[PDB]
Amino acid sequence: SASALVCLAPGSEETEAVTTIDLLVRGGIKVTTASVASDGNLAITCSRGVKLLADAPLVEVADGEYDVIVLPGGIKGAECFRDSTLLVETVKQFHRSGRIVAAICAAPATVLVPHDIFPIGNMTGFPTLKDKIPAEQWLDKRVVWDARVKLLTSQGPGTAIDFGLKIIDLLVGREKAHEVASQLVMAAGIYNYYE
Amino acid sequence: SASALVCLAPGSEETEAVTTIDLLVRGGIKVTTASVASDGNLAITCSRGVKLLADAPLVEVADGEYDVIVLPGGIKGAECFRDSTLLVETVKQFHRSGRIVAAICAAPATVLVPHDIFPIGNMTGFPTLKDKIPAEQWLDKRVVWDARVKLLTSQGPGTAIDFGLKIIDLLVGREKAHEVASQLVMAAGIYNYYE
Repeated sequence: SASALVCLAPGSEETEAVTTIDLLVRGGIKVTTASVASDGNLAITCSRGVKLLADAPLVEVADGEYDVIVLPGGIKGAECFRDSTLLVETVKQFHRSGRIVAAICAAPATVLVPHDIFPIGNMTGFPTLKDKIPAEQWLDKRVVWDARVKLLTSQGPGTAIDFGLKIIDLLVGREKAHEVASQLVMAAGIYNYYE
Repeated sequence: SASALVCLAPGSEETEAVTTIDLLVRGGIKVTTASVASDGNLAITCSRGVKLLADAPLVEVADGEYDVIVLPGGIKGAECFRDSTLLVETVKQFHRSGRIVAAICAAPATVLVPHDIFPIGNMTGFPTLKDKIPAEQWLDKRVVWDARVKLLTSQGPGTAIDFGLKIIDLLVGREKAHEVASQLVMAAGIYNYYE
């Protein structure tokens, strides 16, 4: 019954987007993928050339009942998100209606900071873009959850599993996050939610 | 100047396939994705519902000049590979011609073992299918590289980074594998090709 809206744009980082979708589905979360900044076109070419077909254009699903909106990274994809008025207003509406905003890699510095969507929360993002995140908000951690503003952020392609597991934890509970983690053959170092 | 053929089928594990493609492209390797769908369809629905567009049907690219053939997992996609005469003949020709076969998760047990393509050689795969790999060949390692038979295997969605990095090491070398590893924000328990 939990559901997630995953946004995709030309140039989105395909490992970040796809790993997240896969884990959410494994956790029993219903995923809808939406194309952004493509004028309705569902075929999206990602940052390293992987071509994905989205379920719908964002304009058709932005008003749906979702529990979380996910913004993948990739520099060019995040620039498309930043420059889409519909995307920015949808993110603002998710936050004001008490839902979770989840963003990884380039998306925090490129989308959230320029639009002053989260003037107070803690956030992380891709390390070489650290200087784009106000110093008092930056944390250098694989995943950052700020419950005050319901903002989940993470750093890069190699933290996509950490990112997806924390969404599962927040929406359907720690037991399910551990169940999914136990299917993956995760690296040592990544939290598996057993404790 | 290295190149890779990545095979896709209905039910392929999308995190394994996409993470591998992404890392190979970051490493400067040319990637062609080939559909093994029996009717030649290029719009592949993966195991958790992600829709990927392959570049070409396998019959149009199987005789290409590729250094490695990559078989992603996912139990239903691997069954498709197993039951495709062209796929199996192509894997055999890659091996007989001195090239690398790389397989992850369900693909070793489902594709390579029933067809007796590697009667000698160490291999791993998804741990719940360990009993389908002859005991004298099984190792429980994240990645297994047997240079005697040029067989690269790996275990699951969570070892896809380890898998793609080793393909880079073999095709382009340790220096490029470290360069790519350094971009990812990888977890501690994945080898990073630095000493």
